[PDB]
Amino acid sequence: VCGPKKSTNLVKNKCVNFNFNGLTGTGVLTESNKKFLPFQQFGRDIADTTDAVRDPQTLEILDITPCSFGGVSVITPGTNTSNQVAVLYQGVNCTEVNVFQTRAGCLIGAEYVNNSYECDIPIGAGICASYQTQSIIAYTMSLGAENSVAYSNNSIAIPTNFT
Amino acid sequence: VCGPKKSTNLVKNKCVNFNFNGLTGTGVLTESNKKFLPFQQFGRDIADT
Amino acid sequence: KNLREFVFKNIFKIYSKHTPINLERDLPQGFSALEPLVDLPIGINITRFQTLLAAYYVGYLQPRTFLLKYNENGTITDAVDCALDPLSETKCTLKSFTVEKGIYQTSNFRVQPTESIVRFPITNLCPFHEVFNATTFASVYAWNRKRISNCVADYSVIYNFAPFFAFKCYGVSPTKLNDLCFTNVYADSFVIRGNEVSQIAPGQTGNIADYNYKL
Amino acid sequence: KCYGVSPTKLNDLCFTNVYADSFVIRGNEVSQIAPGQTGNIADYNYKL
Amino acid sequence: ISVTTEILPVSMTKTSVDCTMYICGDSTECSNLLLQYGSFCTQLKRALTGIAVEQDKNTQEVFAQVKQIYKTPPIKYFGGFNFSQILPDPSKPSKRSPIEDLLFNKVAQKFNGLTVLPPLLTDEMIAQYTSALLAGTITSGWTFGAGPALQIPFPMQMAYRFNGIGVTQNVLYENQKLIANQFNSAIGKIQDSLSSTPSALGKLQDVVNHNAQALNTLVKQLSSKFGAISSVLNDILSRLDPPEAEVQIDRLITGRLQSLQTYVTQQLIRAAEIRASANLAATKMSECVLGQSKRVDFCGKGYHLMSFPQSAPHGVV
Amino acid sequence: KQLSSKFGAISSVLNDILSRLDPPEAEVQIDRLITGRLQSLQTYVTQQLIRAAEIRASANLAATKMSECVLGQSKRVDFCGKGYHLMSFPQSAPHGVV
Amino acid sequence: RGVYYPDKVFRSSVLHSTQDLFLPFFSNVTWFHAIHNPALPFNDGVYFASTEKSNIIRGWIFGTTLDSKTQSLLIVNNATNVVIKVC
Ligand SMILES: *[C@@H]1O[C@H](CO)[C@@H](O)[C@H](O)[C@H]1NC(C)=O
Ligand SMILES: *[C@@H]1O[C@H](CO)[C@@H](O)[C@H](O)[C@H]1NC(C)=O
Ligand SMILES: *[C@@H]1O[C@H](CO)[C@@H](O)[C@H](O)[C@H]1NC(C)=O
Ligand SMILES: *[C@@H]1O[C@H](CO)[C@@H](O)[C@H](O)[C@H]1NC(C)=O
Repeated sequence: VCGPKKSTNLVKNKCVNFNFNGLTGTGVLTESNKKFLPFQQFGRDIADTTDAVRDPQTLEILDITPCSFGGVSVITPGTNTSNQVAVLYQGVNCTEVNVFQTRAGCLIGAEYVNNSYECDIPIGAGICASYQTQSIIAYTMSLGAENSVAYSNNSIAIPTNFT
Repeated sequence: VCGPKKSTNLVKNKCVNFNFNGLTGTGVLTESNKKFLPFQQFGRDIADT
Repeated sequence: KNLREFVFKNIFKIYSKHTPINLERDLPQGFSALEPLVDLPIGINITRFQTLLAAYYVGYLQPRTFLLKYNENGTITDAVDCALDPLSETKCTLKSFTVEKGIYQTSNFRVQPTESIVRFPITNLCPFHEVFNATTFASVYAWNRKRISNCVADYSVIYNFAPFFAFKCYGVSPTKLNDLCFTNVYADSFVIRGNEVSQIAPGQTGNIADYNYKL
Repeated sequence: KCYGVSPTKLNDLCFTNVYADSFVIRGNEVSQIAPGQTGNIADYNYKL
Repeated sequence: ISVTTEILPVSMTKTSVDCTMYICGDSTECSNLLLQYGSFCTQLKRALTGIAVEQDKNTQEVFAQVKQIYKTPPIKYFGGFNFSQILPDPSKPSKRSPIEDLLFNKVAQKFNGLTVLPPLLTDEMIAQYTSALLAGTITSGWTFGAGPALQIPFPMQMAYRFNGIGVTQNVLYENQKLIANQFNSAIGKIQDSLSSTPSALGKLQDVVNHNAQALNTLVKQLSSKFGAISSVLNDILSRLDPPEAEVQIDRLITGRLQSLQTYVTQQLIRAAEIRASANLAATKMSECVLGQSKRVDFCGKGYHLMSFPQSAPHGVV
Repeated sequence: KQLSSKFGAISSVLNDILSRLDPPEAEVQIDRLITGRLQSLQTYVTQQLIRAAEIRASANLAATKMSECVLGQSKRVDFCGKGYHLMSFPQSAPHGVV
Repeated sequence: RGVYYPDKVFRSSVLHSTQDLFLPFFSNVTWFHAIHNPALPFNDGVYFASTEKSNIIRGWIFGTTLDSKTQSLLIVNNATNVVIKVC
């Protein structure tokens, strides 16, 4: 028992509002391999969310994934130093939204540099950003200087002074 | 638009109930050194009081 | 140097703001705040604007959030728009015009919906010309229980009939009826006297409420 | 009947503006001129 | 010679919760009511950010004690002492020791505004820090902790450690082969002991489990009515008149605020516990690994000779 | 600042509610204000207790360092500075020790 | 330009956050030159600026239908007095 509302054609892989038989939501509809038994359509997951639904007119199982979202963080030096900023969209691939892809997220406004310095502004999984000479550069942080101790079977090192 | 009730002499440096234009409160009224612009009538601090 | 901000808020009073300033070029940089001038209590709707010549810098306003700085005189000397750039957004989040070095979580990125879809299934209309216009609604003790299912629920026919003394919707908003879908509809038709209508409501107790028909 | 401001404290309190709306309705329709009350006058004649 | 394992948690997973999305979804009507509740959302965000930076600080304090990355010499002869099980394996791309690999192998909610943040230090970098500490303690003894790294043969270092526990160094020099064999046997038994008994690595796992449980609870509490007609906000909005909608939305707001507040309070308590554990781990790294400790039972059972760190998921062994 | 929150009431000022609203229907708004302010106080006290636990841990560490680094020479590595500990000197600081 | 005082509350040495109808910063203002549909929408508020000296502009008109059908608003600023009428 529904009301008067002319059905609109179905779309794929687009963040759209959906109203399926009173089920109102916003999401992306994708082809689903889930094998729904004939009973009904309101599929749900462990997170108590309507993960899937079967289209009423054409009986196909469509998975509903939430529209892409995340948190934005602003990497900035001191305001006196410069007004330039970098923006990190966390957990979001760069395709969704000076573009560099870190494991923490998509980092725009910063240039990646192969050379490694000590960490200045934390970004994520080993990536740190710094304002160096006049732009924000992102780099894999350096743990420290590499030192090799001259170890031999008969060699010792003894200090001759103190501080 | 205020009302019948009348305008008692302003008592300063005493804990007195005050009703200023319908704003009621308790406290002491002291000479104020801050320079209001002609337009404001209320003053508030960083704590929103 | 003749700034004039005019707003009309139904929170119905107009507000005018003005400030005169020394000027050597065109609209310069500076945070000269406009001091409100008049608050005329007019209450009629306005949707136009015109200037009488005896230059003309019209600029439309939108709902926004700002951060304003007050000096030791009660004067606004600086401001920040919290939707211009991410630096201004992090200034608003930190509530400070000077932002130290670091990474600041400011807002949330969301992908807005592009298109709206309805897929309601198909043709058969629900019987409403039977429940209404039946020429006999029986009695309150013997009221007709009509089951409505498997059809198009068109509530416009209800509005098509005579003006209603009491058209009260409790669980559902009356305007949003046609959007919603329902599992099963029950029609309960009867005839009762006028003064007892107020007692026929959920959560209300009364003699007619409890001995004739209790929702 | 006073809804928002108590009848007793009208004299002490101060108000920014007063708006008077004068009309004529039947005796039983007076109760319809009140917040939360539904009726023909409330929806088609004058809405609070 | 007895090699014992002590497993200490160091950090817990960093979580960020979006107040607006968790409590109001995508509706502005709900956000308008949420605004007048005050500054609860910013308080929760500040608490979670403090927890995240605290976890990063914990890992840095435990593992980044050394300032120079030391490398073991290519010729790995140390007077018959075999460190292959604790030294990194260049063949595997992880550059992790066999014990570290075993520990690593042994040990949606996102849709509602809950996110997990990556740790600042990668597992590769923590493994590199551990390898630097091992190289320093094998080639330099305890000298690299208290200053510049000083070369010393490993048998001489073990002789000095024997003198530390009140045993003359000839006891080492006339029993070097037996001592090396005992140490190698104990190191070999460590991997078997870790593999056989899962209760040893139960601490770290428990930590992870706890946080997971907490997150699940939050999501589950999104399904509670809290006295309202429905738990779905869009149903109320598209089903009700704005005033009754305000009432129901307010009920949901109260329920979800108390849910988040409980979550954040438990999270802060767990963060305090993890911080205490990380402080203990840092003290052990400074005293057991960077030197010889006279404190009884602090560094293993028996007279302490030395200690070796190993990275583990969210912990140190 | 939590004193300025409406908490679902018409006004955040109790005097305004008393002057305007009638007792039977002003009681619910006063209850809204009461529950909001009580929740604010409870949040403050819980955060205060957690911060007090952190400060107590820091003070216990400071007392241990005063006993061992200052009133003696410590063989514990990195407990009293970096390097081989010779001695230590205490200095007072606002709400802390150096 | 376009920043004003929201309400009559004195504040000293403070940063205050206001959600009000403001002119967005660094926005496109339409500069109009009048040489001697000429009407403009009101929307949520209007910002006017003028650099004139010899009182070339002397008032404004606000309204909905601009005729005798709907109430209008007329502001005239002569050399000695401002007159506002809502006839
Ligand atoms: C972007 O990264 C995400 C990470 O979860 C992945 O799921 C997605 O497929 C990636 N897209 C492309 C085109 O790389
Ligand atoms: C001991 O170490 C030295 C390092 O210079 C090496 O030359 C020597 O061969 C080693 N001894 C053995 C038995 O390998
Ligand atoms: C202005 O208000 C009047 C009366 O409230 C209304 O009829 C009209 O639609 C509104 N809008 C415009 C553009 O006049
Ligand atoms: C160390 O032990 C491994 C197996 O545990 C063995 O393969 C290796 O040969 C040993 N090292 C030496 C130098 O014998």
